[PDB]
Amino acid sequence: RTIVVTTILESPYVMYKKNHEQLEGNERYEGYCVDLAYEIAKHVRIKYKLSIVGDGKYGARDPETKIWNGMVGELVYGRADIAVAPLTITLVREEVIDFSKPFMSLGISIMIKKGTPIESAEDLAKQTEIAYGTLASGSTKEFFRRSKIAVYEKMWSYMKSAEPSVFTKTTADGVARVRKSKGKFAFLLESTMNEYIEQRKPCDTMKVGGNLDSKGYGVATPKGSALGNAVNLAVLKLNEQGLLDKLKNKWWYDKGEC
Amino acid sequence: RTIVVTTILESPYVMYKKNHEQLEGNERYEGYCVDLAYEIAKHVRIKYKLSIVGDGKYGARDPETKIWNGMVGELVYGRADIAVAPLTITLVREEVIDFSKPFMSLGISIMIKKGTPIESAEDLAKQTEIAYGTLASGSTKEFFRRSKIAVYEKMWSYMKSAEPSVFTKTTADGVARVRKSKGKFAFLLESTMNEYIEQRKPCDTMKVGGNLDSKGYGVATPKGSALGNAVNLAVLKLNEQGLLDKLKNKWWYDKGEC
Ligand SMILES: C=C(C)[C@H]1CN[C@H](C(=O)O)[C@H]1CC(=O)O
Ligand SMILES: C=C(C)[C@H]1CN[C@H](C(=O)O)[C@H]1CC(=O)O
Ligand SMILES: [Zn+2]
Ligand SMILES: [Zn+2]
Ligand SMILES: [Zn+2]
Ligand SMILES: [Zn+2]
Repeated sequence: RTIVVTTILESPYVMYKKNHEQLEGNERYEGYCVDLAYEIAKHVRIKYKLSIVGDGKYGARDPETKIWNGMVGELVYGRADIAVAPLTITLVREEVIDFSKPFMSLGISIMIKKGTPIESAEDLAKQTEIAYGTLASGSTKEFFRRSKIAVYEKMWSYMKSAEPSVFTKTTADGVARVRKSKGKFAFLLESTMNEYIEQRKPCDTMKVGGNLDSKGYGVATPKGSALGNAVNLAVLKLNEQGLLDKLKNKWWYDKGEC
Repeated sequence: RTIVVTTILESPYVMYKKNHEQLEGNERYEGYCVDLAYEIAKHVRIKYKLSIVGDGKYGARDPETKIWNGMVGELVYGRADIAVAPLTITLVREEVIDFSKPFMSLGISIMIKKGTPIESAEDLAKQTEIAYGTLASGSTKEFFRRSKIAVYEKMWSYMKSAEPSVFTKTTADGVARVRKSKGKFAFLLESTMNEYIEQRKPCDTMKVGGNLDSKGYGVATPKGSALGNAVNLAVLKLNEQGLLDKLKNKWWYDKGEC
């Protein structure tokens, strides 16, 4: 049986090769998560087909409908066998799918254009001339919506009502907005994407300060999957043999431009 | 039923309260893991008894007998329901028991007596007047035993044959040895204990340089145990509510003496 592995387009995790229309199946993708999926499949000893999540979403549960969407929905409801992506391990998700141990560690962080006079979340919260916001959905925005920490409530209260809306739909847009705002827009995103962008050629962005929390990305399987054990053990093996670190360096630093 | 929670005496995770003989049950211990276990029990609504592992070991498979010892042994042989302790998540353990997502993050690190002329693993490897070693058994030792990185092969090559033995039976042993060797002994231990010792007293040791790798502690349960799922959820919950951060500050830094 060919395992259906669901993923999502996000640099440098999963990307279309330049000639992808002249290629087929797995070959048309490249990235960190493409290499991981391959490694995982090797050690789990399985055939797999990569497939892009139909609705292009990570996974959230509808307030009223209460149905899960995205990659999480595809795992829960029988569309896919495993998800390999920058899917943040969170309580709400783990309640309905299983996550392997983290294959990558991360935290919420601040991206600014070099020269911007802010150096921490407090600096942002005590001012207004510099706008800031998160992705329009995902674990980062949820982190802010739920926080009861003084500076983060305040940042949430501000973000909610700010318009022009501070929320953007993609990482590409948050970044493009940082670069084009002449130091008037920050951008809160996962430290991993921050570090990636840092090495991208205009070299005019930078992470500032420390992370706001400590998370990880995990490989996901439907709860009770006969694959869950093998997948988790493969991730650990790949970690201990240092291959996860080599893939991070390859996609983040060897290919960096700054 | 009452749940047996196996654990081990290791500061500041599990320690005896000064007047422990005048107290009974779980009340006679304090520390980070005692707090963690309390929290996990409240949310995974269960009664529990803290049980200090009989052999005072963490968990390794005897080469000839092939029997698992220590906390891992408790779980494998069905004598404990869950293990809460500075138990490193590793592939060899995960083959036989289950781990939660990491409740703490760590790396292998160096501990010197202040004023010792070394600052990296390399500095250690390229010299001989300063002796160094690891705990007599555990994940750390294994990291060196299996490393294929030249500098670590070399350090391991040396630690194998050095005499007197450079391996210590306990953390306290390694620390007493560092303090009493006047600069001639350096201790390769987990960054977490290193950081605790440095804030402890007298105030004569420090962590130096970066970590040689990156791992975490997990709460463990018997492989395929119904309890596993809810325990892992409790850990994610405590991570998100920020209680793991609080607890770490409580036992490492709020009490700092240096
Ligand atoms: C790219 C997106 C929308 C994802 C990636 N990880 C997070 C998640 O798994 O929710 C989201 C980013 C964020 O929330 O900052
Ligand atoms: C304290 C001891 C012997 C433990 C703690 N975690 C590691 C483990 O779980 O094996 C060991 C330390 C180490 O290996 O440096
Ligand atoms: Zn491989
Ligand atoms: Zn608007
Ligand atoms: Zn609680
Ligand atoms: Zn000897």
